[PDB]
Amino acid sequence: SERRRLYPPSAEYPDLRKHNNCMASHLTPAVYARLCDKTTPTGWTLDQCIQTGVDNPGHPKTVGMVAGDEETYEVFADLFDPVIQERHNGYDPRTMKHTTDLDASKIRSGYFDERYLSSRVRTGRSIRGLSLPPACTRAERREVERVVVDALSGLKGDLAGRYYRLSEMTEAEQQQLIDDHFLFDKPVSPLLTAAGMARDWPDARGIWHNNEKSFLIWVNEEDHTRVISMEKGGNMKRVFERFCRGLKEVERLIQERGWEFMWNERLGYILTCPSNLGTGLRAGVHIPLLSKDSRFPKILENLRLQKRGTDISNLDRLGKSEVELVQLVIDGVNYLIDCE
Amino acid sequence: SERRRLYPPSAEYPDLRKHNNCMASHLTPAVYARLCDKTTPTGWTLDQCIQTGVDNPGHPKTVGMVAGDEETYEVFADLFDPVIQERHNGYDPRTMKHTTDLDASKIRSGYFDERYLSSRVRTGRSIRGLSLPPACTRAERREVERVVVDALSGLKGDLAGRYYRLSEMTEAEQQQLIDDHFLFDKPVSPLLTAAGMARDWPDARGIWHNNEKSFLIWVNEEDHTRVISMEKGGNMKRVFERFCRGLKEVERLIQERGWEFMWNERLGYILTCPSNLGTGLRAGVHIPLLSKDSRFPKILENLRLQKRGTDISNLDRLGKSEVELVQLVIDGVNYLIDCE
Amino acid sequence: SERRRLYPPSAEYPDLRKHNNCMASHLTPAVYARLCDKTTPTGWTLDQCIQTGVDNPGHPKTVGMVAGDEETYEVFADLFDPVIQERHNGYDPRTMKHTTDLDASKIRSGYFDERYLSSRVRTGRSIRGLSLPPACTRAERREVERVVVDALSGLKGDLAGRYYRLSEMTEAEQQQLIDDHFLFDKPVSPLLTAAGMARDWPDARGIWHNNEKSFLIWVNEEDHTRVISMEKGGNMKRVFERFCRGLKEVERLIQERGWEFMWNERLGYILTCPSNLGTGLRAGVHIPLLSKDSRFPKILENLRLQKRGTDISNLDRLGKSEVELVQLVIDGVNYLIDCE
Amino acid sequence: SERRRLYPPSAEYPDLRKHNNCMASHLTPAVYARLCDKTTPTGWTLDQCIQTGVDNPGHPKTVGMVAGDEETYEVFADLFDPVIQERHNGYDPRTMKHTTDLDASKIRSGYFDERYLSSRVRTGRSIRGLSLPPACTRAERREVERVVVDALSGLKGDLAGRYYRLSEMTEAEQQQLIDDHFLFDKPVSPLLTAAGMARDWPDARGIWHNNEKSFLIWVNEEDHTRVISMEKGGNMKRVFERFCRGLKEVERLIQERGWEFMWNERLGYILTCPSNLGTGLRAGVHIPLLSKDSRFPKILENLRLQKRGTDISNLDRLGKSEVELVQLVIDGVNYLIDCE
Amino acid sequence: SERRRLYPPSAEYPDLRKHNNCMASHLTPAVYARLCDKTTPTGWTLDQCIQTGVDNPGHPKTVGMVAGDEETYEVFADLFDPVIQERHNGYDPRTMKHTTDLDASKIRSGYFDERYLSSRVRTGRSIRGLSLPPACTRAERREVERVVVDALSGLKGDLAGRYYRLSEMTEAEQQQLIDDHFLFDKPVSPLLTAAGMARDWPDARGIWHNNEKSFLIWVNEEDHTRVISMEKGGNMKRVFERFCRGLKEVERLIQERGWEFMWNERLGYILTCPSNLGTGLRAGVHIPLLSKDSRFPKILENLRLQKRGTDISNLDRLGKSEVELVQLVIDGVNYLIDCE
Amino acid sequence: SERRRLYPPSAEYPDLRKHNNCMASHLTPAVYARLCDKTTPTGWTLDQCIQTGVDNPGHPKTVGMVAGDEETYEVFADLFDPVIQERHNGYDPRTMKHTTDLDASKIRSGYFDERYLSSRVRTGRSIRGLSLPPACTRAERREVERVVVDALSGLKGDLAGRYYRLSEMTEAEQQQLIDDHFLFDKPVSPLLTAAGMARDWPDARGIWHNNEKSFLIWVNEEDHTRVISMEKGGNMKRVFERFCRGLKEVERLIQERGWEFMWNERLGYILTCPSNLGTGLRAGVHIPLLSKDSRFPKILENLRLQKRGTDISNLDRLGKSEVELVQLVIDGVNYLIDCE
Repeated sequence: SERRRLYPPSAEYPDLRKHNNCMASHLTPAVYARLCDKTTPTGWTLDQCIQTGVDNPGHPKTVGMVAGDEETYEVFADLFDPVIQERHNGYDPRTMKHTTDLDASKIRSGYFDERYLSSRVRTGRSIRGLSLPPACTRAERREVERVVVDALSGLKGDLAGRYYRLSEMTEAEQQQLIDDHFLFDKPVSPLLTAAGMARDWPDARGIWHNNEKSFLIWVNEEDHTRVISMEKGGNMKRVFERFCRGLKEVERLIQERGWEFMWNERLGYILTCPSNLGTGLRAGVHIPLLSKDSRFPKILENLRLQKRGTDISNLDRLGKSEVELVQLVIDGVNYLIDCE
Repeated sequence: SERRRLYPPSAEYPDLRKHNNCMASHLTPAVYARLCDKTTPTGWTLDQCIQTGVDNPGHPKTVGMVAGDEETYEVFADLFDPVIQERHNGYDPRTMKHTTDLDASKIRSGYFDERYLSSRVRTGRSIRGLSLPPACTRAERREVERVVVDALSGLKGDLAGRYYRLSEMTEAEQQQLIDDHFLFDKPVSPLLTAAGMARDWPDARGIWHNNEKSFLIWVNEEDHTRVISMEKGGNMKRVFERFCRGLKEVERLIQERGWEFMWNERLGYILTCPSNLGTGLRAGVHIPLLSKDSRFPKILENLRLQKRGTDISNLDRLGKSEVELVQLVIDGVNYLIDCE
Repeated sequence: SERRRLYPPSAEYPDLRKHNNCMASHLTPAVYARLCDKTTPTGWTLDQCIQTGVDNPGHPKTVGMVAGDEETYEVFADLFDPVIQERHNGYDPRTMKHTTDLDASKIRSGYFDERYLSSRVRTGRSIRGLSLPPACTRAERREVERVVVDALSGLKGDLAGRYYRLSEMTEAEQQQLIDDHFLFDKPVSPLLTAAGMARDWPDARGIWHNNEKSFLIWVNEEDHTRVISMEKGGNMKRVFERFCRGLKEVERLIQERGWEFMWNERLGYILTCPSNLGTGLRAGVHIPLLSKDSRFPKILENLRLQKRGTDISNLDRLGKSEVELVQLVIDGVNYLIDCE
Repeated sequence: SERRRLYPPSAEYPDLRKHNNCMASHLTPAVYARLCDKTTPTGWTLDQCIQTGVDNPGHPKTVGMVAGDEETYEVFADLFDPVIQERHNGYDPRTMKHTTDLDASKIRSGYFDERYLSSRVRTGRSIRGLSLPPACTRAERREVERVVVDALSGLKGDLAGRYYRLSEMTEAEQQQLIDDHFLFDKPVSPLLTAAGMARDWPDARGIWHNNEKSFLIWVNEEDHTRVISMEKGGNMKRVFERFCRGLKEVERLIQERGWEFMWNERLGYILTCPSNLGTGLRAGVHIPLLSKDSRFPKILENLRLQKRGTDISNLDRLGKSEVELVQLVIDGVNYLIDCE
Repeated sequence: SERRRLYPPSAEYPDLRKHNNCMASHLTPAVYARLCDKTTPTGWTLDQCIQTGVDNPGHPKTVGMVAGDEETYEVFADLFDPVIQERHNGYDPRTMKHTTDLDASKIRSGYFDERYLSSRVRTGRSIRGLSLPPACTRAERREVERVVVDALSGLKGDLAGRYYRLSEMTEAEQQQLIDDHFLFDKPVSPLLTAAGMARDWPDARGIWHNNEKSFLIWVNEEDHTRVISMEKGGNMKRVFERFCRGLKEVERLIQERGWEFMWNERLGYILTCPSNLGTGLRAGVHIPLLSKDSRFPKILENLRLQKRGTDISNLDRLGKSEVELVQLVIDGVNYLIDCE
Repeated sequence: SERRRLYPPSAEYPDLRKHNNCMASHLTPAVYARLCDKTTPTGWTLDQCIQTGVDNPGHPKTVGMVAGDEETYEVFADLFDPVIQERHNGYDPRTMKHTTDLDASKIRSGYFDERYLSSRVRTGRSIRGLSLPPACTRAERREVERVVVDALSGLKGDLAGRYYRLSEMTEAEQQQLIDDHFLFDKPVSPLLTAAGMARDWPDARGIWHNNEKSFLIWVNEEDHTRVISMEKGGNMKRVFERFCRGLKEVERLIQERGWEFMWNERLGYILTCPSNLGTGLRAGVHIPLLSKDSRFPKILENLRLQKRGTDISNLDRLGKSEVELVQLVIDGVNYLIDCE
């Protein structure tokens, strides 16, 4: 009968009395009740979005939310928008627009001292029309892999390379490349296992790298693609130039076959983790007189510069362009080399 | 979304831990879970059937079920069939068939001593295609009243009479006729108010009686119709003859306009209360040396005779015909007049 | 447009070229293509059933299947039936029926030497109408917890006890009871984490135990309930008697409120893991001259007896009744005490 | 809302207390209530079937029923079958099958005296896939006309002729041909105007006749087609031979383009009036010593011979073949010529 | 199940890496993905529109697109509009409107030297409500033929003529009239065959011409109709006058029976090929001192004049009216006769 | 409105008055009207099946039908079954079953004289779950190509080879391989072009051949696959052995990834052309004193042996096994070598 009553939405409300994250502080009963009936065309729902945060309370701050497809950020905008704004310290997606500028011809200077190890640029791209890793089926994941492999087969010159499937390579070489940061390990992190991003591992997961081992692409690990440009030394200019030309070539080759990267003006490039929205760029370096000092966290914070276990990196991804991302990093490290 | 979960049927199961009736002993969790999704074409559901029993626990035994239409007894047969069988001491509706025989020409003898007050025969009929009083709307109730009034307008001879609407007549004459048993009162019994049989009172409720005040019909009180033949004395033969000829005339006149009484072979005439199924007949008389004796309940029970506050009546309605009903009553009272 | 083509079912077929389990040997392309479109009324699908096996290849043998509700075993019978038959060494669900006999009055003898530690009997039950832990929502899990708690509140006498919620008890006492086998830990096993049985932990998960710490019930850990009867020594007679009376009382109390355990004649009591179907019983003891000998595995296998890290238990759950289960264990251990 | 109540079917029951038809005596409240909801795929309903009989009560006996398409006789079989059986004096459509035999090579003798005017054989056919005249739209009627005209354009030899549209020809020639029985008039009979068979007159109504004025076909007047073979004299042999060869040629030419006549084994050729079912044949002549005598109706009735205003025709159409129809007429008239 | 994933629209994107046409340069992945799901009410889709271009790459430039009905140009406007604008050198359908002026009374002068062979004016029309030749069924094509034939039967005077069906006439006369340009041939170009415009040939394809072979109509070859006015000499005045009066008469006669030509203000007369939109007019003549000269292509291009194998015709059909078309041709040829 | 009338099925009936094929003689108006509403799940209809025969009348006998998917032969069985029976001289699919026996270990003898050129064995296979070439989309065709290429990549030993895409190879080598029968040309045959089997050429069409040029596979030309085993000489045994082992290896490798060949017991291997059903095998040789004689066409007819332009082949495909096919050919040619 149609007279049977459904469970009220408040009966499904998560118990967040001991959680501390943006999801916990921005998921109110009104928002949960409003967004619980809604779903994306591919079937992604609010509970699947928030299951990561609910399962992992964390510590007093990760996002704990993922998107199943491109439409999610539009369907569940009332939930992601405050998180996107608070995580990126000011960027309101509804008000301001994001400008994408991958043209590296406008960079000024930038070269780290060789005494100071490896320079790395990383982004991530998703293929429009295919579900994101949290929601993708086996067929969609295989389609992503096929599209990426066929596109990368057309790379020529210094960008020529080979695709290495995880299922067909040994674990010893896998661990060796992981140590050399030329492979991604089986992600046992509960933050993504609860997200459903480790299903069917290692089917349709592989790596594509050029012969010089300087242009790295990770397929279906955390996003559809993870473009990495790496080099040893402090020649940030060459790394960024190769990164930009490789991204342009890859995009041209994917649109040759009719595929596009997910991208909108408001949010930029669409990725699974809302903290990776915008450009998804992470220009990093490996590099100790300014390690014991207690003012070093203060100056890195004031420089908009990120630091973690050895890995100097950035903070923002939305609002400011990729060239400005490296521009902040090179000048931020420039003020650090002088202090020695 | 379609992934929202409904309340499980066991969550709606009534609390019958302090109830004592056929509903309490025959409504098991399996039956309730099986029958809760089902509904009649007019929208009648199991909860509406059992609300009367749930609201009124009773005392250690009424039925506590009502039917909203004709299809109910077919849709919810798994619930009513054990109740119909236990209430009528053996009649299994699924196995045996009910035979209707209103032909009064096959009666033998029957006449009560004039010293021993008033003889009464009562049945009830429902018009096919219209919802029963528990589920009928205002339009359906008015349609029932119109059909009955137009049919009864064609009665001629000793059966000629007039229709008296309750809403257009005074309460004093109403109470007078109630005392003379020539009217039904505003039913304040909770066993039917909880059934929804007092809605919109007294709209579309009226009474039709002949000039001699011997043929009485009650409209929309407890069933669609309640045909009553009454006389003063012990001339049961004349009362039953008038009853049968009046029922035949009424049926012929209703089928002249295209309406039929609800009736099936398995259950007989369909009425709201399952205890009234079959023929719905109650041949009653008003009648004390056999009042103080404690064996009088025993002999009335052994005679298949029911006695209540001043009234001699019957027990069974299904399985045995209307002629047999009066046959049992006249012979049952015959063994009672001799004892004096 | 409806002229767009879906992905063929063979495009979603899992890559099982390295797996070694019942899933790998019984999931053929024909079966996968036939069962791909089907789904249970609650939305459970074949991919959700087989995700556990696909994600965890195992070693050369677990089942790798889970059920989302009661209808799964009927909807996906073509997949589970060969697995149920091969796992339980011969029991064909389609042909043979399962008989449930929890009456402990028919047990003959049974008493282990006190020199030989603890006796334990365990089963598991699921509440009909509510989804299984792999597919249950937060509301359904809370409903299960509420039903179990309200039922167990009515236990009286020796069976009287208290409910202890995991979310409201400290981790120190949790670990202490885990060591004493009076609690279940956060299940970090990848076999069930990939099944979705650790979602929203520890919401709606708790433990109910009597004052004497002999009747244990685990709520929403692996099944809806996990009834445990435990005692120190070798008096399996008392343990099984308490187990049977407690199960009878719990079933009566849940049926008072309108809830039933999932149960059908063909499969018995319905549980999430197909290896636990039938009775779900595991009568075990904790107990070394027969440890270094290499014939000890042979005699335990020939005795239909399962031995693991300290624990002596059984193998089968389907086809043979609970009384026969303990009878096998007591006689099996009896032949082991003599060898010393 | 879906809780609004429909009018009960008995509220739509026609008032037949003054009618005397086969419909009046065979339309009971049970049948009307059962058949009220049903409808043919083209939308024909029971009320449209019985409107002809209801509007024209008649005199104490026409059928008063029509069919809107081929499916009607199957959808409303419970209504038409008793009428078909009673009208055709015993032929039960449900049990008996109709055999069609248009082969005229098996006729024996047959020739009327030239002193005794005109010989006529008439049938009617309906094109499968197109609605009958009571229910046909303008497009369907035009399609019928186009199919018939294109088929008849292929007739060669003595069967060659021309199609004469009613709308494009004068009323004077129309009346002249009507008097000569070479045209059908504007049908003003209320027994078909109430049936909806005069809509859009004279659009798509025409007549096709051969040059010799011996093979006549009427299009869209009462049925889709009305094949008439006519000649002056008593040479019924030649008339029937021409009739049969013309029908065979017309059928072959319509199936050349992919059209078929409506025909089933149980009922034969499907026509609008149930009294015309089976063969639809009417072999008639125009022909006074046996006019004043009162025994003449008796001997025509005993001969299965029908006499009306000047005309000598048959009675039955179902159960007995076309050859037997003319055989009955020629022998019936033969016994009449001798009496002179 | 509805959880199965469809093929992403980019998986169906055509391989245009070798094609060179308006389809190749105007079909982007975004447009294809946006228009993939849309369809016309008759079922026409984008793939059916672009199949002609995809199957025939061409040479470095035809359109390669066809419309299945009138709604196509509205449903797939995002695809056809850039093509309509680029093909017709500037006419933007979205902004500018098309004015239809067939009135030939406004022509000034116009007469070619008899020494310089035949004058021809051609258009094409489609009947509203019937699918275009690429998408029309057999029934729709036959309906088009019937409507055109019935309309043309009413032409009187000089315009009186006869309809000649291709299927019922010999191939020798067909080839003779093709050589005399008084008939069309079976579509053998791969452009028409791949578009689906040769199905069921030659069913429902025919030709209508007046007795003088001066007013030609081609039915169901490339469009629903193709009106041709032809004469020998250079008296384009008479040819255009006859063309105008014939088109007016044909439109009036089709509108008498209730049919209309497809026509909207934005695009004009609707035809299958987008290059024929607007007026669909082609005023051509058959006509060598200006043949060997290399400046002749330059002057014909500068004169908006189109020259092909012997034939002198126009370029544009949208934006400028029919009278302007013939005015351009007569003045264009006038500047060519003087050069001799 | 829903009262609008559809075109009757007979209005869409093809004009077959000048056709001579199994389609013309077996498509009756009743069959066409019955099968016109039906459609396969992928949208294939009867008109698409019969368009090939309708467009190409042929000469007095090809089949003229194709199937769009596997379900077609079941959905339109009433049309294909008589044609399958008449084409294969007696095999009634509804009555008898087809047995598949590719085991070549049971062949006895078989070796043609080296003086007598090249021996060839050919079959064709379709991948279950993907539409046939007449109805396949671009995505389905690309999926077929991907599955076949990935399967054939696993071939090892003498069966190792390379895949050659048509779009990426030159026309000169294409024509050279066509002459050597190591490639299929652009099929310009109107029989298949009208079937829709040349759409998007040459997208997803390629050839796979081993290094020795003895094992040939044609992808997406006429069927999904066309397995060919070829060698020079009369060593039919080696050719058939290689053919059988290659087919077994290919089937095993496709079911490794989860794909199956279309195959049912009644019809055997499912292919587009009904004349290729069953085994689809054609054991051919290239081979003249028995060419001038007029008895030469007769003996091969008595040998169930087909002869065409230089080629010796077979007739039957259904009813008799692949081993029996070559057995008939080798013995049939054996009786031909002796005559010399």
